[PDB]
Amino acid sequence: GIREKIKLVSSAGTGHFYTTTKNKRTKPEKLELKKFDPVVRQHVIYKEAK
Amino acid sequence: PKIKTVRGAAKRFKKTGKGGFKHKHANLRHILTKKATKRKRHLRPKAMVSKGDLGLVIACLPYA
Amino acid sequence: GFEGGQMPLYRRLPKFGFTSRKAAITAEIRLSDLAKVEGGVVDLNTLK
Amino acid sequence: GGSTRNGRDSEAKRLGVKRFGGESVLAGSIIVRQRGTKFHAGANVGCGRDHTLFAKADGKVKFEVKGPKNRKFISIEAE
RNA sequence: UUUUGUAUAAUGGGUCAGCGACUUAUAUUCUGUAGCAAGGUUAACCGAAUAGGGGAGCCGAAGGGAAACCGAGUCUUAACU
RNA sequence: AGGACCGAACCGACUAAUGUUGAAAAAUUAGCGGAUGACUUGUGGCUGGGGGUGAAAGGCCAAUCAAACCGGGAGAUAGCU
RNA sequence: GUUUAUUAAAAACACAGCACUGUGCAAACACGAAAGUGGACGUAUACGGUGUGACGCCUGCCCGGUGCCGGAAGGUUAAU
RNA sequence: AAUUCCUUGUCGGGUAAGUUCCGACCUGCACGAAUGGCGUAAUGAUGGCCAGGCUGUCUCCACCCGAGACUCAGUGAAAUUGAACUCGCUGUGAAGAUGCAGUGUACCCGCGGCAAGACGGAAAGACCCCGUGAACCUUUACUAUAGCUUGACACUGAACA
RNA sequence: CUUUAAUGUUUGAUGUUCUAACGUUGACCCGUAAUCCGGGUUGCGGACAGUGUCUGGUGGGUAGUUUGACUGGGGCGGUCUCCUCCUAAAGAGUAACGGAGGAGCACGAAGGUUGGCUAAUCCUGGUCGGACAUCAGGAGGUUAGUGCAAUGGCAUAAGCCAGCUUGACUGCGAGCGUGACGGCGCGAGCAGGUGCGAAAGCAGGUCAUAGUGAUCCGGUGGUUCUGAAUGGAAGGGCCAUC
Repeated sequence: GIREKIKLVSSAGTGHFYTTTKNKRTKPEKLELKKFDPVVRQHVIYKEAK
Repeated sequence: PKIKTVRGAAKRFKKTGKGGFKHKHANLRHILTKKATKRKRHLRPKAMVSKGDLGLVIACLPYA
Repeated sequence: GFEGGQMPLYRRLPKFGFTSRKAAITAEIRLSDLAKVEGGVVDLNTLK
Repeated sequence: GGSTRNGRDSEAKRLGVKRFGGESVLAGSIIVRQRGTKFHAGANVGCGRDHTLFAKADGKVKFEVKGPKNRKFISIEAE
């Protein structure tokens, strides 16, 4: 949507990534979240756009 | 003259030992950013052609 | 393959798009054959 | 207009009636909310987030009067 | 001949004679019958028989797998459940 | 002197009439309009079928026409009578 | 004066004329890819295209659209 | 009004009455000045109206004449034809029934003349709608293309800035 | 190397000159007491024009082709997918242009969890003062709420909130409800890596149901699965997402 998508990279050095629709139009402070990495099986931060 | 093989079907099906046909299943090639995890896991299992349509597939692959 | 709408029979399934290219030249020989060892030793030369 | 559309099916399914099952599973109903009319009580179990009861047992269904919070429930048969 | 329907305000026939439409080549699938059977079968040609020669090809006896590859096993796969 | 007056031939085809398996595949009669004129016309030649020729009507082109006639693709194709 | 020959002869069509416009002659232009021919063996008082239609008295507003002519710098922009 | 829906508007002229006509009024659903705007000599086998004339158009037709018709002797078709020993009325009804149900009338058969019909004849209706049929008309729908036009290159190069 | 100049020298832009390609529908000469033609003599135009290949525009002048289905008959209107109640017969599907209304997007939070918590509406009373309006007390109650229309669970709250958490999981699966199929919808339970918690247990996103659908070519990164005589690499598939 007009809220756009953000693509964040794994803090495990993997090429596999995470993508979400997180809206900034009311809440603009950056998304920087932990998720399960399916290539190393760890719980890591996904950070920094593109 | 002799009957032909449907080339657009031979690219999509593989024969089995018991004379049936395998296919990789559909609906897994588009919009995976909208298709649910559980839905993608129900489309990922590999399958064979069913008895109601199989009689038409052997008529498209007569020499397989 | 025509069913009336619904896309004809085969075009519903995605292609495999890739083949062995050796599945028609691999060859099988049964263990009950070649019992005289082609006069000495069974090799691609003596099979040829 | 003139009334429009009126949608298809509105599917809703009912299995928890008489001595149902007896092989490996006994069932309730598909009615979008279920907690006491065709539900489990005591040691019986078979329902999650989807509100369709499917209890994994060779026991047939049994009907009996009342249970916790005065709701009806359904029970299992011994043989 | 059309129809759920017809005394029919339905098409439509003057009649007798001679004509007038679903077939099997190349393939193929199943059923029947017969020759053979983990084997079954020669195409063209030669041709002497509407039979005898001629075994390039064809089908079938093992599967599992995108495939590499393995095989009475094998893909999934951490896979060892 | 006349795309002038009137009026047969001749040509036109405005009105009336007969005809309709006709005498005629629109012809024959009377009135009417024109009648050296942008008139009327004999013989030849030139132009043709998605092509001709039109003071135009998408009119007419050897009885056939908003694609004639003849021979082929071709027993075209027709979820249709 | 012309016309749907065979249901329309007219208010439509045609016209001296009137207007708008093309054309310097190997004219413009046509049919043909061309071969030629016609325009024309004429030459801007000549020829081509189109509209308008005796004459008299007159004839307001509009360059947003669609086509043309001129201005020629610059923009979008091909082969290279 | 060769233009105006309600609307057969209004008044003057007019007719026995005028949704006629002419003129006036502007009281013209978007008449309007080069397709002009409006008059207008001449032309009209010319629409809308009037008068004057003249009549078988009419009141309403009467008689007279030929040639058909009629009748006869000869020549001799076509559309059509399942079959016919098919007459009223009332009622059923693919509903608009000769033939069915109820109930009348008619000894039997020709000819002149005539249309009430047989949903008469007359070319597999012509409107409408339907076919994943076709042809044409249009255009800033798509896609080409005859023609016109731009640059570059080569045929076609020596000299100058 | 910079400033300079000249020499040799490849190739563009623009303008100028010459003559020799090309031109002559310029003159006159001959075949030929010819109209077309060919070549010459002789001038003039002149590397343009012409002719071709590539190329940008312009081109209904001409030509090929498309432009749906529903409807107590069309048009006008309303309809085509998904989704909900009543009508709809106490098993179960269910007609009608019957009675009536929505979706086509959002949410790191309303997601995971241990614990803690519990309305609406009506009434009484208000203040410096009200265009709207405070926090209590009285009545009352699966009448509030759940991201969103609609209905029903609901305090064990699935309603909101504090702490942490991000499972908005990876490989699977007793399998199962639905449909002719495509397709959708649900899942016991196993294991990988973990989160809340005393722990069990729950978490496979949200209370349940709409927010999007195939095959194809293609985007992106990964890949000894493949790769075409041998070795790469282009190409193919697989995995992950767009």
